[PDB]
Amino acid sequence: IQMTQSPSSLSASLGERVSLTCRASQEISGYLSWLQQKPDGTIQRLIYAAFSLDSGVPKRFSGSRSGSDYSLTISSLESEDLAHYYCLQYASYPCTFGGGTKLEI
Amino acid sequence: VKLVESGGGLVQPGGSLRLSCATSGFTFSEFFMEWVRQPPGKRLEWVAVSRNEANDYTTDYSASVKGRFIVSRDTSQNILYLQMNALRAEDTAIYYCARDAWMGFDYWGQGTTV
Amino acid sequence: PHSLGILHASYSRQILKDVSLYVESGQIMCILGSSGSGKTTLLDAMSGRGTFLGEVYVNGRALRREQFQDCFSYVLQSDTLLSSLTVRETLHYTALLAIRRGNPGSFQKKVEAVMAELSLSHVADRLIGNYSLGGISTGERRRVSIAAQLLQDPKVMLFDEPTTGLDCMTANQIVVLLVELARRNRIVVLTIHQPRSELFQLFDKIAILSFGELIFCGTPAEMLDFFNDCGYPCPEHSNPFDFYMDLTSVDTQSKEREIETSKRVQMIESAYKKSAICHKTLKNIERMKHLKTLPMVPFKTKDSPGVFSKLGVLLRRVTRNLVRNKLAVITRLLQNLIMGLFLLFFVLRVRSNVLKGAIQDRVGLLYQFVGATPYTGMLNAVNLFPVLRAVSDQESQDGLYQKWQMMLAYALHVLPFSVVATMIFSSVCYWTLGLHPEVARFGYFSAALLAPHLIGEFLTLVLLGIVQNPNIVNSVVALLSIAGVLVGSGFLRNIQEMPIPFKIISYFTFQKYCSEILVVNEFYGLNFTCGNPMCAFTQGIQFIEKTCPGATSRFTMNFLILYSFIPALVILGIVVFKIRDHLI
Amino acid sequence: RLFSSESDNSLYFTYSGQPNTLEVRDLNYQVGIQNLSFKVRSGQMLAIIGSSGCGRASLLDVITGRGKIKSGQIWINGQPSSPQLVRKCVAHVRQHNQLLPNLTVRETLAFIAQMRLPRTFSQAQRDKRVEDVIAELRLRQCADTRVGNVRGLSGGERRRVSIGVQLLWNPGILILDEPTSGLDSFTAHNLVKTLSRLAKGNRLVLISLHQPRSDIFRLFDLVLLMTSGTPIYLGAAQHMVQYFTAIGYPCPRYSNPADFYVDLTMPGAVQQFTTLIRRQISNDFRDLPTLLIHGAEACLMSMTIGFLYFGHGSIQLSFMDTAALLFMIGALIPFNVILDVISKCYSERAMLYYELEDGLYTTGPYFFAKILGELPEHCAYIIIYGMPTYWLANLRPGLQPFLLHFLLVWLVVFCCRIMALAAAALLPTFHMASFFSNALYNSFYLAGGFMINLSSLWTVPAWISKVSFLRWCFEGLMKIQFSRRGDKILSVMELDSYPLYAIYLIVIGLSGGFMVLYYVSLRFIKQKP
Ligand SMILES: CC(C)CCC[C@@H](C)[C@H]1CC[C@H]2[C@@H]3CC=C4C[C@@H](O)CC[C@]4(C)[C@H]3CC[C@]12C
Repeated sequence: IQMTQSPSSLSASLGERVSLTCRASQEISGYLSWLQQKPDGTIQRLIYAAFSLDSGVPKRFSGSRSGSDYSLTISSLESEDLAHYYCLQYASYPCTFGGGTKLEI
Repeated sequence: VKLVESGGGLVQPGGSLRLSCATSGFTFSEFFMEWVRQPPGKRLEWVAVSRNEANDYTTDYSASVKGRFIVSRDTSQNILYLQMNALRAEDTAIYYCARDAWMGFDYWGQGTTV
Repeated sequence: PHSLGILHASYSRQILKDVSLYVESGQIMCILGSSGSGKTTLLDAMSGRGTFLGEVYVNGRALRREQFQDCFSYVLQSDTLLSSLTVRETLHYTALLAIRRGNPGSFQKKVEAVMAELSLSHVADRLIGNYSLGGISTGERRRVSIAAQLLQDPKVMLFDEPTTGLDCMTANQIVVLLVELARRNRIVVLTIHQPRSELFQLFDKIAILSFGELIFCGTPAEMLDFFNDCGYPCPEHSNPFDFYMDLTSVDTQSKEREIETSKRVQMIESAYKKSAICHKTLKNIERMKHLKTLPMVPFKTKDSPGVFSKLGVLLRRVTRNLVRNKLAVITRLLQNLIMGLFLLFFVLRVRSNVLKGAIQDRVGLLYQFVGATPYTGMLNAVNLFPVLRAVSDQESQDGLYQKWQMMLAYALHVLPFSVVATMIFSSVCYWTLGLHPEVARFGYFSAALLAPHLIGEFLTLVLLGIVQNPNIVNSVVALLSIAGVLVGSGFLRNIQEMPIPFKIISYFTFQKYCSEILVVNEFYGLNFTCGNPMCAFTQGIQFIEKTCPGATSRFTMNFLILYSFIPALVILGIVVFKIRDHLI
Repeated sequence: RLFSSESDNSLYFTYSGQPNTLEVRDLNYQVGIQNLSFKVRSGQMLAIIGSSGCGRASLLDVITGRGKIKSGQIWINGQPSSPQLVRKCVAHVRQHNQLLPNLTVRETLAFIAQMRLPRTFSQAQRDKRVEDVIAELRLRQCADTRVGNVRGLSGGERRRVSIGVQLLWNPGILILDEPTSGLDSFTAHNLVKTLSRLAKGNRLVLISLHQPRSDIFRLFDLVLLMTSGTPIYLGAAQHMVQYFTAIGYPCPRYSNPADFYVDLTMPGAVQQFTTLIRRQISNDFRDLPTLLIHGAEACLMSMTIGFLYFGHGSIQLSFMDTAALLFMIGALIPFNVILDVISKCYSERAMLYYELEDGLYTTGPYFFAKILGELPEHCAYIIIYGMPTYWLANLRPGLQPFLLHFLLVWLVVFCCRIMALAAAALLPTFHMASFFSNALYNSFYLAGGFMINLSSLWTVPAWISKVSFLRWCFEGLMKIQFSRRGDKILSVMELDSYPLYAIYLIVIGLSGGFMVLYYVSLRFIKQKP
């Protein structure tokens, strides 16, 4: 299963809303998660199962599914949003990651 | 739940290396333990997995490194060990040590550059 | 020696793709394949049953798509036979339908010959019945079918899974019998779903079909040789049949394994096409075609007999099948009697001396009879026809007879039984109820209750001939009879006041004429007393004029109109049955 | 290397507890099975090959307790076998899958977990159990796909869903009857590998298979060869040949050994009721063709009754015409109602029997669940059949008579539905049940007060009409239509000795009696297919 992530690069500032898209070649039935890599090297999962959020994460991130496209929408952009973002599927073996997204402001 | 990695360096092709992953805050025998590297040209690729006590501590690796990479675990100190043989061909990455793969990759570590 | 050769055959979205085979007499060829192999389509193509390419050489002569029926025999998998018949009687009926020479001597000779050839002489005079009630075994039924097919003395036979649905005992025995028939100077091409390991060395040739493509065809020894030359040796104790089936099958559970299996199958097919076996088969075909020293195509035994002869044979067959089954006759003769007894248990008399319930009970009796006779006819038709319909549409593809002839014979054999049943029900229920005791009125009532029974029976027969599911036909006929007895009859609607569309619909139903006849026959010469609310009908003539004013002058005509609904529909059924041979 | 091997060898849902055992010592079965004796422990996979089964029951059925009286002794976990012990420790997966088509995998698994897990478990625990069951059988790519027989899933996917349903309560002993029946070779190989992976944990899995041709025999752990009820070999399959050659029966080259040796010879009642009614509603409201056919036939019959007795126009409807119209309105619905109810009941008989025998519920919540599930669509049918005909026939105008007619028709059709339910629960086959139902319907039809005056009945037909809902419906409609307009026409007849509320109470009592009969039939009669 190949995961196509969009966009590869994006430019935004304070206050606006961003929406990243992940597309799967097959059906995963909503078994998708989102990973965030900080510039220092710290990786942390923000959303699991594409609809539920983890403990200790701000309430500005959310996830939705339209057809076969999983959309991660972040509202009220702040300084904590300059990082890399990836989508991950775990419904089939082996697990494959996304292309990546350079969220720079 | 804390995962810290150590043991990275620079090694010429043809040698061997062993990285360590220290875990804290959870039961080491009741959860999986995965090694997932991230080379610079690469995006993200999982390389090694070790199952819990229910699977007789069985290990598995991807076809890209099947036969050269060996993962092991020490339950007395809850330490993951990753032994790589014949490195530096295309095995330059920032290898990360994670907990769960089938239930979503959560509680990542810091990664060590090899 | 005879020969069969299929050259560059194709069928179309496409089921066959350049299939070519070569079989000789004295040998047996088996065909294997998966769900999407297309072996049944190939068998139907060689048997002659929507474009077909390639040519079929029999004894060197290139036969057209029309002469496939006169040379190739086909044994089906359904194996449907009549329960209340024996082996000898069924074989004699089949021979009479196929062979027409003269005295029954040759018929009996052929029957005992084909029975002793296939070990059917010890069960020759035993009823078929069912294998779950004590009748003959399933292997005996298959042997009876093979004997009925062999009665025409064929040379090339096809078998559509003769081992499925049976035990290993019966499967092995039938395989041995097919090898016997093939070694007895005949060509036999059979298909097997899951062959066993001991049947590997029994067949002379083995072919494999995959998505319409011929993967391999040859002797089992040459099969093992070619399979080990390719690089896939068969491991020991692995049932090479299943191994070579899975090696030439496609695994469609993912999109990568499917491509891998497709590439493997294509590589094996390409290696087989560039081998010496295919070239040898092609040169053998084109050499046997241009020999010009061998005899021509051996055809069947006898022509097709006349229409009247086949009709009489089918009538005698269905009569013997119905008489030997006591349950069906008892039901056909007692359904109306049980209905009449159930109605008498509720009514038990009509009070012809007071207006409290005279007209009410009489109208109720007439309505119940008119609504119950087509119900019983439809019940009988649904209970007795489907087996005969299965026999007919199974035996019509063999060129024996037609389906409309079977329907006509069914009608002819159900006419007298229904007549007797209606007469008995009337003679038992009419006099006790005290409904104008007379003889001419009794006969008129008997006829007016017999005609709608036959009408409904023929309607249900046509519907079962055009529709497959018996329950849908039952429900539709029940609803139609209810609508007819509700609208056409003027008991509850006062047709003189119903709307125009319903008035037009009422003219096409037999219930209107039946109710008019019954009212004219019942309320003609009877008197009534009420000793204001309903006493405006002291005489039956007033109630007649209220229900149907001018019916007393159209009595006889009405009868004719009733007798105009029985035969015409039958004719329509014939046409319907014609559509049958265009729908299967 | 011909079969798929790029699979995951991880175990996501294992068994926690002590290892289970199963002992059979000198068992004999009659009405065949002679001297059966073996011992299996948790962690091993036993496959019984050969000709197993005397009659309609298999060997697993007679060792588990179904089926014909045993003459041996069976030990389950050290204790002797018992129906409650088998229900508590043994799970069974037959060869015929019986699942609701209009449901998905996740919803069905959640319903089974809610009906199986105790009441003390939280919703998070049930969700985690469902997720573990899904990930264990690799059903993550079809968790949102319906199990409809409709495209739905495949055969192997449906088998995996059934295994997950039977494995939700974490059984210690699992038994399967022909799991690879009707499946492809690759699908059967994958299913056998999945069963072996399930047996790899701390469970005791038994399988009944007829012909392990090439690979099913090679993937076996322990095999039991049976011939006409007599055992021949008991041990590892990979050494079976090495055993027979040790006796003097070698297996020929290029021949399957198996065939060659065979031919030679908590949670509560309210929660269960809620889950049952929710599942029934979710399965019924997603069947578009059936609802459309019901609505179409209802509208057709109602509108043709309205147009046949069209009251508007030049001439008005007479007295006898109105009587016939009311009688037809009362007597036309029961046929289609009974047919639909009998079909819907016999389409669920095997599933109901399996759910009642496995111990999900005990005939308490299923009754009210079926009643409240059939109630809404039946009320819609009643609306469509009764309201768009009162105006076409130009009956008595007003709100109270119209509402009373609607309520009476609804109650009569509900009584007919309950009678059809009781007739379905009383007889095991469709034909005899339909015949008895139509007989009762025609008896109540002849007991009406429209054809035989309701007075020419001596003892028995009068008593039949006293319990005939059609007669009471006709009398109520006559009293609603003609009384206070008017009473003398009902007085010269015999339809004025019972008021309206009395007829309503009689209809309610008949409905209650039919409900009691249906409950007794469900509780005391087995719904065998
Ligand atoms: C095992 C399977 C085949 C069950 C069979 C159910 C069949 C026999 C039942 C279920 C659906 C029913 C049909 C569906 C509804 C209608 C439409 C109505 O205007 C004519 C009656 C008719 C056509 C019913 C006839 C009886 C029926 C055919």
